[PDB]
Amino acid sequence: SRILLNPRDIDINMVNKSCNSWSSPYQLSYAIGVGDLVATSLNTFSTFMVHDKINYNIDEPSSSGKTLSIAFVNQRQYRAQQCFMSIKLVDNADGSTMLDKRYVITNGNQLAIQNDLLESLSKALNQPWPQRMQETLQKILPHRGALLTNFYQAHDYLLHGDDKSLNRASELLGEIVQSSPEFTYARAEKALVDIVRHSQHPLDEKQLAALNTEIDNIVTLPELNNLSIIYQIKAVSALVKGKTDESYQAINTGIDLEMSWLNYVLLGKVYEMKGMNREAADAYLTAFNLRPGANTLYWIENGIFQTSVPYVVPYLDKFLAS
Amino acid sequence: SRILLNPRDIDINMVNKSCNSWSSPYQLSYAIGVGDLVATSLNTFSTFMVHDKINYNIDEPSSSGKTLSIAFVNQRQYRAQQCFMSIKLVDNADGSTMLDKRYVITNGNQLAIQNDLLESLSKALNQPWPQRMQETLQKILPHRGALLTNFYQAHDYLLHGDDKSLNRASELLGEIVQSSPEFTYARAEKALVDIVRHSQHPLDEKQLAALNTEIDNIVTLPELNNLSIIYQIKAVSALVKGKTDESYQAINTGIDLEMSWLNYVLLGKVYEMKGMNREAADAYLTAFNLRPGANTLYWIENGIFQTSVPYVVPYLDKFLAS
Repeated sequence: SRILLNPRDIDINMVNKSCNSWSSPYQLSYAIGVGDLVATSLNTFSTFMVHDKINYNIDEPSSSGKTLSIAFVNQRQYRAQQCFMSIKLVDNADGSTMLDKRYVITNGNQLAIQNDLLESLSKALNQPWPQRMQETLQKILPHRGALLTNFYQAHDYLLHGDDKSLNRASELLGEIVQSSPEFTYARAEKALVDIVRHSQHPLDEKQLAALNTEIDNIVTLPELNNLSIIYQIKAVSALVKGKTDESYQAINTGIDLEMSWLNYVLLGKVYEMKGMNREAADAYLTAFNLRPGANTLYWIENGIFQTSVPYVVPYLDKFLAS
Repeated sequence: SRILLNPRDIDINMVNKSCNSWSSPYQLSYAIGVGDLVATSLNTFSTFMVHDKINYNIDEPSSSGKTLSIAFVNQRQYRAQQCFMSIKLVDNADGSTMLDKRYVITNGNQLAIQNDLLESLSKALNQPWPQRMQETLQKILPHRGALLTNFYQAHDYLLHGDDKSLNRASELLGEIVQSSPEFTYARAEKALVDIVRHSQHPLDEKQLAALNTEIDNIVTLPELNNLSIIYQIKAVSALVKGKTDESYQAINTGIDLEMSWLNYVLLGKVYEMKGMNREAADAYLTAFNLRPGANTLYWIENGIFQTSVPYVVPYLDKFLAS
């Protein structure tokens, strides 16, 4: 009956989301973005397997050898005092604390704090960060500090995936693009969001041609070479056009560049389009493993086209019911 | 209470080791070597996590989404007819068979069969093999077919790890080296075995100087560049000399090149030498995850120097008792 702990399997949890009994946007979408970045970085660039459980409200038995916990903590020195962020890495094999950070976030220092956490995690996990990871991080985060809060907000809206959330993400990204023309990645993320929005509410012919021209210009930009986002755009554009082989090629390259819940959802959608439901279900279960919860389920059920969890993904249907 | 299956966690099992109710060397050490190669290849070169349970006699609950089963099957067309090897990959999420092979092994075709299995696994798992993996496989296996059976036998003796087994491995490798001077890897594996044998039964001054000269010549050979074995030799040689920093540097490079149970045992031994028992226990638990059973436990408890599982690795002590 014994379940063996795996020291290279890590869960990320969030505790006390309601610092002031209420939420609470700002520190929270930042923390959600940090959690996603840590999970994606380790999944892509190390032999750790990370389950981002930030969006997962259930506690179940798991073989995770380590747990990274993000908690908001109030010093209670006066009413309505801002919480600080506590981040702890615990080894579940013996209960020891490997990393214990207290972070005060200041609407400006988000990248510096994140960098400190990444440096400390590298030391605690005996895990140097490879060159491609360091280069990628330089390209996928805004360096104008004033824009960070809204960038993290757009990210959280993307995770939610519904039409209203994507509409707001596109708006936020459009503002960032205007404010920071050099931050090419934001232009690419906005095109990805916009193609998905087109699948939700189809553009007229003129607007579609404009979006397609924008995609064409983006995917050839040399500074976005070697980023998963270009391949996500190529994959979603091909899915929309029903070009199955082109989408399959794109998303597998995207996955090499970024092991993320979203890339596995997109691979699932390609497999469904190919008439391969078992392979689709396997990709969707992978996505759910990487980031379990309502956000990933929303994308599985609704992203690009509708997918029946009972029919296409019966293991997950049964799991969710159990 | 639900445990979520992870589609990127794979166990490898062996069924019907006693083809003729008795063992049974030949097909068995080949199958053990194939299992180890598959696990190490996927662990090193993909985002799959593989648990090689070939040496593990217990069935426990696990989150493994897929199981690769090696089984010996007798056609029973006449008494004492040789078994063939059945290899099946099963998806535990739905019970579907992903790969189903029937292999007749002929004292010659071991590499060809293994290549077929690796090609088929690449297709079944949507997992292309990277260039470094293809190059490595060309260097770590003998290409003189007549030597394969004994090479796999030496490998199994290495896994066992006790003094008599290593003595026999060294002998077998010495014969291979004489028969195949070009197969430089065998010379490196023999030096690794021989340094470990020296930790078991120390060589006199003259013989130690000869071994150290041999190590010096081996580690500079350009064709063994980019192979974990050179770093394993460097790490074990430094451990024997009590050079902790040199050993730590070597084994971490070795791990980058090969995610294997043996490299994590060696990292554990370095951490113990550094006075870092918690980090050692974590490395040892990693090794046990990669290849659970008596062989890995033997190396944890006895490799290079003696290690108390109750004191140094209490989680594993308790697990084994539970």
